[PDB]
Formats: sequence, structure tokens, C-alpha cells
Amino acid sequence: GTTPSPVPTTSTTSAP
Amino acid sequence: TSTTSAP
Amino acid sequence: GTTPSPVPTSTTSAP
Amino acid sequence: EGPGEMGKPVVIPKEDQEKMKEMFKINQFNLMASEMIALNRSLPDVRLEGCKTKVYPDNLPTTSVVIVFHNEAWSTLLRTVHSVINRSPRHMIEEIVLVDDASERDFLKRPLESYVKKLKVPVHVIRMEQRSGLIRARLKGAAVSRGQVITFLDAHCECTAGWLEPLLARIKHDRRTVVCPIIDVISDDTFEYMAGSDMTYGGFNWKLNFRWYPVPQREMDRRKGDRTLPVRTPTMAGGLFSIDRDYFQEIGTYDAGMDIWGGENLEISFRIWQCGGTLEIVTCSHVGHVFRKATPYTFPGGTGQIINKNNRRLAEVWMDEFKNFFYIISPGVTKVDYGDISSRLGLRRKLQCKPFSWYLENIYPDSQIPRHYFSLGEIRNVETNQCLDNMARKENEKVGIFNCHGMGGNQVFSYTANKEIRTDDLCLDVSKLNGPVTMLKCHHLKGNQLWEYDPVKLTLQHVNSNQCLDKATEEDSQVPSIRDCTGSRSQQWLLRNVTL
Amino acid sequence: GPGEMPVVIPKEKMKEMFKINQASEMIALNRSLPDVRLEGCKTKVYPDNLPTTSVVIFHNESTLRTVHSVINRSPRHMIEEIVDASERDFLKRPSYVKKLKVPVVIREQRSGLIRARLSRGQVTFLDAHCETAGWLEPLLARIKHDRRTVCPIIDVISDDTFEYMAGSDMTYGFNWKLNFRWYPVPQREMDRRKGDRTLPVRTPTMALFSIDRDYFQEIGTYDAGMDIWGGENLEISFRIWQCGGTLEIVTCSHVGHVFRKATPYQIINKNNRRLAEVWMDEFKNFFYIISVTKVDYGDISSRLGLRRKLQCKPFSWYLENIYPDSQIPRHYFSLGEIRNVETNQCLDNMAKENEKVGIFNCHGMGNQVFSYTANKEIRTDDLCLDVSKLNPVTMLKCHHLKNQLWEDPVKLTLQHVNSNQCLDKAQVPSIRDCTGSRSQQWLLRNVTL
Ligand SMILES: *[C@@H]1O[C@H](CO)[C@@H](O[C@@H]2O[C@H](CO)[C@@H](O[C@@H]3O[C@H](CO[C@H]4O[C@H](CO)[C@@H](O)[C@H](O)[C@@H]4O)[C@@H](O)[C@H](O[C@H]4O[C@H](CO)[C@@H](O)[C@H](O)[C@@H]4O)[C@@H]3O)[C@H](O)[C@H]2NC(C)=O)[C@H](O)[C@H]1NC(C)=O
Ligand SMILES: *[C@@H]1O[C@H](CO)[C@@H](O[C@@H]2O[C@H](CO)[C@@H](O)[C@H](O)[C@H]2NC(C)=O)[C@H](O)[C@H]1NC(C)=O
Ligand SMILES: O=c1ccn([C@@H]2O[C@H](COP(=O)(O)OP(=O)(O)O)[C@@H](O)[C@H]2O)c(=O)[nH]1
Ligand SMILES: O=c1ccn([C@@H]2O[C@H](COP(=O)(O)OP(=O)(O)O)[C@@H](O)[C@H]2O)c(=O)[nH]1
Ligand SMILES: *[C@@H]1O[C@H](CO)[C@@H](O)[C@H](O)[C@H]1NC(C)=O
Ligand SMILES: *[C@H]1O[C@H](CO)[C@H](O)[C@H](O)[C@H]1NC(C)=O
Ligand SMILES: *[C@H]1O[C@H](CO)[C@H](O)[C@H](O)[C@H]1NC(C)=O
Ligand SMILES: *[C@H]1O[C@H](CO)[C@H](O)[C@H](O)[C@H]1NC(C)=O
Ligand SMILES: [Mn+2]
Ligand SMILES: [Mn+2]
Repeated sequence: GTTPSPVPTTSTTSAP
Repeated sequence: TSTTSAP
Repeated sequence: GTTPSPVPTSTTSAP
Repeated sequence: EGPGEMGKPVVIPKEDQEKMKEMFKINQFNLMASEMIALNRSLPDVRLEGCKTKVYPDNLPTTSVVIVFHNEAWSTLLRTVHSVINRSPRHMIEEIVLVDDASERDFLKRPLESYVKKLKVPVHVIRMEQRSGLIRARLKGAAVSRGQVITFLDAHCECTAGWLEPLLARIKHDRRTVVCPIIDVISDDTFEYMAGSDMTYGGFNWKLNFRWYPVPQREMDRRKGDRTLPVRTPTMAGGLFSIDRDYFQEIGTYDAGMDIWGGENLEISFRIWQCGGTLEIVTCSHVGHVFRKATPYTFPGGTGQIINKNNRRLAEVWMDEFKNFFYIISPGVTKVDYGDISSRLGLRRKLQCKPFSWYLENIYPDSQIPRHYFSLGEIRNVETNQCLDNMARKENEKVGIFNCHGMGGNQVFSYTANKEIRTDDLCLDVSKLNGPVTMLKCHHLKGNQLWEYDPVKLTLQHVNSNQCLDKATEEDSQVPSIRDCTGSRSQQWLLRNVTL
Repeated sequence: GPGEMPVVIPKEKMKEMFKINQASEMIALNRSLPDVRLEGCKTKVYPDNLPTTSVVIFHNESTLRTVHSVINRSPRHMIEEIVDASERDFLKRPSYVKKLKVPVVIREQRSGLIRARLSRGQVTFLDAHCETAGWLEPLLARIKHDRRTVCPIIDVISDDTFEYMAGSDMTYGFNWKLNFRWYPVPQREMDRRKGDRTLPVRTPTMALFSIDRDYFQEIGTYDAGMDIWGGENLEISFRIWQCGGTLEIVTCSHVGHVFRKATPYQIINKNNRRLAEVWMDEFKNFFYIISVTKVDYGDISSRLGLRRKLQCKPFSWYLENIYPDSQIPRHYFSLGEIRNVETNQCLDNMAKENEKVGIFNCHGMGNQVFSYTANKEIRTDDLCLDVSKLNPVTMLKCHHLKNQLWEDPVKLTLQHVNSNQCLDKAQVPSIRDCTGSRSQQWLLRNVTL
């Protein structure tokens, strides 16, 4: 497919 | 996504 | 061509 | 005030919206807006403070810019060439080579030649008379070019302030370094200029899709926190990069046996790393690109064409055992004829390239493909005889449980050495007692993505919740549950290795 | 007893009868032959429950006689069965095989030996013009000892009188141009066997042989991308040796074959290129240098991939361990033309035994290719330059045992040590007490890819 854009994603959590 | 076909 | 036959030059072992 | 000056979005008044959409189909971006924007429009300087103070050595190698296009719009192509001319020190540019890949547009023929001959940098127009891929067009354009460094750019790009000196300096520091700018986003709706982050680099997933991914901590520690130093990127996007011409020849250029369907970006990334070179995102270099949601052109020969040829060629030449992670999720790819890879195997032999495991361990330890794992296959319940199935769902959605079809694909999971339950770039995640088992971006930080598979008890225990994976309930029958561990046969799971 | 055990000239037409198949008018299909195994193989009793063999056999051949050669001389309990387009009168339905006590027809499209060879017995390939006591048990016993063991002693059946003459167990190789050739079994093979000639010989190359079917499949059979022009023997020998198996001339097994001088039915070096590019490594050049590097040899991807799957060793391991007496030297100091400094001409063999080497204008175009080897020989193909008298330069079969020894990179003189004389200008170079002249100086440069 087309090259993906570097879109901002959801924040990942660092601890549970 | 891959080939579904089945339920 | 055809496979070579297993037939013998006389070879020398030392001068 | 001028449309788009300084990266400003161009909003089309509603009176014209309809016509805009029609004009949008030609290039799959807003052409009506692009034609209101000046071919030499100003853009912001987006470099990190600290790149602006850098002084780069002199006698930097001149570059030939190769721009290949198929049915590019007039405004985008010309804006690209003007962006390289106006924002490049004149003595650092040898030429611009525009490779016309059998374009069917009036303005891309004689008008293009007439316009380009009036530029103060030599701009040549080379013509592929037969529709040829990007690989073939780039090989033509590079064979024609004279500059010691070859810079490849798409025909819908805009260089920014200070984009070229960093790349050329990195190459002069080491001729075996292949360098990519930070690829900024140019909106396909408004052509607004948006800077890309220096904390994002290139990788791939089990599907062999190129993907953007966060720069990991090891890469900040290597640079001791200095964001202005280049990043070692596992893969390149492919649209934009620079390479010494002789080194481009020495590493085998592109795989000429590949078809038109792409994949060369991953192939050349693997080849550059495994065969002794370095691939880098130069964080002081920015160049914008009109990312699109689909291509505006078809490929010759209709639809339903055999695809994944090039993925098979690259996987069979470079990926070693790990190719399986691709094949197992792509039912049927193992019967597609991938042509003759003899020259490529021999090239790997000549250069004594390292194994793909060395690449996973040293270049891409944060890879989506696990370098070590305990299981690869279906996750089957002992009681219900069903299998976990990702159901093609995206991040934050629930993993399902359905009848095992044994065809691989979306019922393939891996219990990895990091003790994740992973399916491509998603991991099983529980963030609530009795909560749903969701699929989130794997973060390599264990925690709620940590599971324990007891090989004798066959239990899948979510560690942080301390609950075991179990069959679906009557209220949510197509989804596994997590419940206090009971020792039941519904809480036992078979995590076996599927082979060929 | 026609031919039982020689056929005399039928003088006062044979010329016609012989060239069609390239005599044999009274020879019985149930002919008697001598028992040729060495005494000491007859004392050997070979194990029981030996794997049964399927014998694979035909192209415009009387010889039938070959089928009886297996039938009458095979323990019935060791043969499971006997298995190309033949467009002739007798080469049709003419019934006979249905009357044999052993189960014995495929054919359509004219196909090569590979395609024709590509059965129910657990193990044997044989030509359609072959014919000896106790020949099978040795082969099958060595196979049972190791299923990864791949040859009988091939006796000569005269193509002129059909007289049977046994071949030596002390002959087992190939030369530049990748021709298979017979060569004397070297000393290392006798030292390994401690003098016992009845143990099989480990042969660097093959030409008929037997192999377990499952191991035959494990190694990828023959290269199916090859044409009909031969070469598969070196390919399969190299594959068997490099990829972990064993190939042997089993000296207690004798089987006769009518070696011929020519066949009744362009550059056809495709299969040679495939073989060299898959198995020969750096060494492929020794072929290329004497023959054109543009013959299209098709796709070898599957073959490199098989070499990857079976974890085969390099051709250097083969040259050093299996065929150290190879005609191709594993190491050499020079490969190219031998040019005189004074006359600027080059040595040229002009293509045999005992002949004088010539010297003609260097053309740089085969017959002017020589190699100064690590063994300090000056060799061209399967010949080495040899001088046997103070003051002619003849070409004798290389024997790998030092008057073929030559010695100077700074003086560029080629000193024959045993003669203490240098090679010099004359249609033949001379040998003369070394004088230091430019007529005795020679350029031994490396031809480059
Ligand atoms: C499902 O399929 C997968 C993939 O095939 C299987 O995983 C493989 O399992 C084998 C067997 O355990 C693994 O091979 C073993 O690797 C261990 C760790 O490797 C070390 O060394 C390498 C060197 O490159 C390092 O890269 C790595 O980081 C480790 O440091 C070794 O400990 C093993 O060696 C053991 O045996 C030898 C003798 O045989 C001893 O000398 C050693 O000291 C040691 O005791 C062995 O080499 C292989 O790595 C696994 N592949 C992976 C993880 O990707 C699964 O087992 C399979 N599942 C099931 C249920 O069958
Ligand atoms: C891009 O190029 C055009 C053409 O050279 C520039 O247009 C100039 O604009 C200024 C400001 O109105 C005028 O004074 C000049 O006379 C114009 N030149 C021409 C040839 O018309 C434009 O300014 C440039 N854009 C920039 C520098 O951002
Ligand atoms: O198109 C062909 C060419 C050759 N052969 C077989 O190849 C074998 C070897 O040929 P030949 O006997 O002439 O070689 P030689 O033993 O004389 O070296 C023979 O059994 C032929 O039957 C075949 O079946 N089809
Ligand atoms: O058959 C083709 C298809 C595309 N391209 C060019 O190759 C570049 C990359 O293609 P595209 O921009 O459509 O892909 P994306 O950047 O969205 O991944 C572009 O400059 C295209 O014009 C080409 O030369 N021949
Ligand atoms: C010729 O080439 C061989 C192969 O590398 C090499 O070993 C030898 O030294 C060369 N001879 C020269 C340079 O005289
Ligand atoms: C096909 O897609 C569906 C999702 O709707 C399921 O994931 C199914 O398991 C898939 N079948 C495969 C990949 O073989
Ligand atoms: C052995 O004799 C022949 C000549 O009759 C060869 O020239 C050979 O070189 C001689 N010397 C040996 C074998 O060392
Ligand atoms: C942090 O919280 C999210 C849910 O909001 C995920 O469970 C994620 O896995 C957590 N991160 C860690 C390391 O446990
Ligand atoms: Mn693009
Ligand atoms: Mn024959």
C-alpha cells in the first residue's frame, strides 16, 4: 500500500 | 487481513 | 560424447 | 496571506467543495489547493535548535537528485524541484534528474521540458517509454546521473531549511552510510506543512509493512541525549534517501528481479544493515512529503495480480528462519513463484552479510518479530477446542475465541521470550480484574502484557491481575475470559508450534 | 560357445551393423561370463534381510541380455522389480517381459537421462547395454551399513568383438572442461584400507551406481533444470560429498558396460554452468578459462536453496579431503598464458599424451591456457609439461609425484630442477642450461575474470 504517514498515536502506559 | 472463509 | 573407457600411458614413479 | 505560505493550510470555501472532491481524484490529494500555492512557497524552519548552530565541513560531495514520477501533478513536481534548487547551496547540487515513468499527462511532456530548461540548475527529463516500476525508473535515473551522491525524492516533496548539508556531511564522514531526512507531513487535504518528530524511526511488522515506530531508549542512550545526532533506523520509508553512488553500486543497487508492487525499501534496509553499512535518519534534515491514503494510479495488467512476489524474494534472500512469521500469517503465499533470486543469494555470499538474527539483536531489538519465542501457532482451549482469533481487530479491541480453522493467519499467536501473547504488533493486555482481554500495541515493558504459560499445567496466567485465561462465558460467548485460577480444563491451553 | 566367456572377424557388413548402435549375432542372452571378484570377496557372506533393489533401465539398443544379466545373477530375494521413447520395430509391444520370473516399461517424449531416471524397491541405476557373479550383495550391504552411501566396478565390454575384460579396482575424477575421466586410485585410499582391495573405494566422481531411495530424495534427486547434454554425474558426486554423504566404487561388485567411441544422435554448456555455479565455488573459473561466459543456464535458485537446506560444505573441503589429486589445483601461483619476453609468443598445446608443446603468437582468445600450480607443475587440462632428457618439452599425464617439477618471480626464469635447465625460445620451446636471457624469461600473468 501507500507509505503510512507518521500519525500521532495514543499514549502508551509505563506501569500497570 | 488473511483469508477468512469459515465461521 | 561417450564415457571414457577404463584402459591405460605407462606412468613412472621416479626419474 | 498567499495560499499556503509558511506551511499554512489552504481551506477551500464550501462553494467549491464539490468541484474540489472531483479534482481530488486525479492525484488523491487536493489539487485545487495545490494550484493556489506558489511553486516557491515559504516553509517554516523545523530543525531542532542546535542544528542551526552546526557548521558542517567543506568540500562536501555534490549530489544528483533523482525524482521519479508517474502522472504527478504539475504544481507538486515543480514545487519539489524548486524546493531543492532554492534551499540547497548551489555548489552542492550537480543536477536534477526527473524520470518520467510512462506518464499520461500533457503538461508532463513538452511543457515540462520547456519549463525545466529555464532553471539555473541543470534539470534533465529522462523518459521510460514502457511503464516500469519505481525500481527500474530509479536505476535508469541513477545510471544517468553524475553526482557523487544520489538523492532520491518523490515528486510531491518539499525540502526545508538546511536539509542537504547534514546528509552530505554524514556521507562524507562515512561512504557506507545511507541517510534519510526526517519526512515531514504535507497534508493531502490542505497542503499544510507539519514537521515530523525526531523520536520516530522506521521498522516493520509480521506483514512486512513498513511502519513508523517510536525511537527506543537505547538510541537516546547511545547519543547521550543529543537529539541532533542521527538515529540508526531499522528500516527506511523508501521515498527519500541519499547514498554514495559507488557504494550504491557496491551493495547491489536494487533487486532487478522485483516487480512493480514495492517492497524494495525493506529489502534494501535489510541489505544495508546485514552487509556492513549503516542506515540513519539524519535528524537535522527535514523534507516534507504528501502522504496519501491510496494510490491515484493503477498498475498495468488489470486487477487481481499476483502480489507478494517481492516480499518472498527479500524474505528468502535475507530473513532466514524468521521469514516464517510472514508466511504463517499469509495463507497461500508459499505457492507464489518468486522468480530467480540467484544473483541476490550470490551477492549475499560475496559481501559476507550477517544473519538476520544479528540484525534483530543489534539493529532492531525492539522488533515486532520476536528474535526468541516459546511458541508460534494457534492458542487452543482444552475444553471447548476453540482458538484465540484476533478477528482482524485493531488496537484496544477484544481478542476473540472461535472455531479453529488451522489456516494460520488471524489465529496465529506467539508466546515470546518477553512472555507476551502477541499477534503481529499487538499484545494481549488486561487492565482490570475480570476485565476483557484486549489487544494493545506491544510496549516491551511487561507489566500488564506479562503472561505465564505453565507448560505442564497449561495455564495462561495474567501476572499483574493474577488471573488465568479461561473459556468464554454465556454472556460474552465469542471472547475468552480471565478468572481466578481454578485448575479446570477450560483454563488449560495448547500453545503448540505449527510447522510448514 | 558364441562369445561365451570373444567374437572373431566375420571376414569373407559388420561396418554397417556396428555404427547404428555405435557382430553380436550369435551371442546368447544367457551367456557365460567369468567370475571377476577378487578371491577374498567370495569368502565374504553378506547380511540377510538386505534391502531389495529396483533396477532402473533404454535408447535404440540384443542387450534382453542386460535384463538377464540382473536376473540370472541376482539372488531372487534381493530384486523387487526391473523398471524412454524408442521408435523402432522391436522397440514397441514385442510380451517378452511378461514371461520373466522377475517383475519388469514407462516411455512419448524424447527425454534425457535425468528425466528418464526421475519404483518400489528400497534401493540401482543401470544402462541399457550392461552385463557378473555376486555383483549386487556388495552394493546392497554397503547401503544397509549406511543409507547415505552411494558404484560397482564397471568392466569393459568390447564394442568391436564384445569380449569381456575386467576393469581395475585401482581406478576411480574429472578434468578441466569438467569431463569425467578415469584416473588411478591414489595411495591414501590403500593406506586407509590397509591394503585390503575388497573394501569399497571412495570415488571422487561417478559416471552406474546404487542408492537408497529415501536418501536419493533427501539430496534432491538430479537437477531438473538441466538439459539432455549430460554432466549430471559430476553434479551428483559433488552434491553427495559436500552435503554429508558417501560415494563409493565397491570393489567386490563387477558389472560390464560397452564403452563406446561416439553416439548416433552449438554450445551445450548449460548444465556445466549450473553445476559450477552451485557447487564449485571460486573454482568454476578453471572451466570458464578454457571454454565463453554467456551460455544461459536457466534458474539455479532451487539448487542454491538445497545447498542451504542440506548444509553442504564448500568445494574446497571436497578438493582437500576427497580429491586432493584433482586435475584442478586447489592452490596455484599462476593461471594464464606463458609468454616469452623476447619473442612475445605463447605456449600452445594444440590439443595428447607424449606430444611436444608448441608456441605461437599469443591471441588471448583456450589451448594457450596453463597453470603454475602449488605443486610446482606446469599443467594444461589433464597434462603437465615434462622433460625426460637434458636438452624436448613434451606433455605427459600429470602424476602429482614431482621431472614435472619446475621452479622465479624476479628472474621470471622457469627452471626445470631435475634437468637444471631453463625453458627458452625455439614450433616448440627449447630446454637449455640457464643463461639469463630475455629469451629464457617468461611472463606468467594472471588472466582476470
Ligand atoms: C517452537 O519453535 C521455536 C523455534 O524453533 C522453539 O524455540 C527454539 O528452541 C531451541 C531449543 O531450546 C532453541 O535453541 C536453544 O537456544 C538456547 C538459548 O540460546 C542461547 O544462545 C544463542 C546463541 O546464538 C543466543 O543468541 C541466545 O540469546 C541464548 O544465549 C540454548 O540454551 C540451547 O542450547 C542448549 O543445549 C546445548 C546442547 O544442545 C547446550 O550446549 C547449551 O549449553 C544449552 O544447554 C539451544 O541452543 C532456539 O533458540 C529456540 N528458538 C527461538 C527461541 O527462537 C521452541 O522450543 C518451540 N516450542 C516447542 C514447545 O517445541
Ligand atoms: C517566490 O518567487 C516569486 C517570483 O520571483 C516572488 O515574487 C516576488 O514578490 C515580491 C513581493 O511582492 C515582489 O516585490 C517581487 O517583484 C516578486 N517577483 C516577481 C518575479 O514577481 C515571491 O516573493 C517568492 N516567494 C518568497 C520569496 O517567499
Ligand atoms: O535422449 C536421450 C539420450 C540418452 N538416453 C540414455 O542415456 C544412457 C546413456 O547413453 P550412452 O549409453 O550412449 O552413454 P555411454 O554409456 O556410452 O557413455 C543410455 O542408456 C540412453 O538410453 C535416453 O534415455 N534419452
Ligand atoms: O508505477 C509507478 C508508481 C509510482 N512511481 C513514483 O514513485 C514515487 C512513489 O510512489 P507513491 O508516491 O505513489 O507512493 P507513496 O509515497 O504514497 O508510498 C512517486 O514519486 C511515484 O510517482 C513510479 O515512478 N512508477
Ligand atoms: C594469481 O591469482 C591467484 C588467485 O588469487 C593468486 O593466488 C596468485 O598469487 C596470483 N598470482 C600472481 C599475482 O602472480
Ligand atoms: C478471516 O478474517 C476473520 C475476521 O473477520 C477472522 O479473523 C478469520 O479467522 C480470518 N481467517 C483466516 C486468517 O484464516
Ligand atoms: C618418470 O618417468 C617418466 C618418463 O619416462 C616421467 O617423465 C616422469 O617425470 C619420471 N619422473 C618421476 C615420476 O618422478
Ligand atoms: C499501562 O496501562 C495500559 C492500560 O491503560 C496497559 O495495560 C499497559 O499494558 C500498561 N503498561 C504496563 C507496563 O503495564
Ligand atoms: Mn509518495
Ligand atoms: Mn553406454
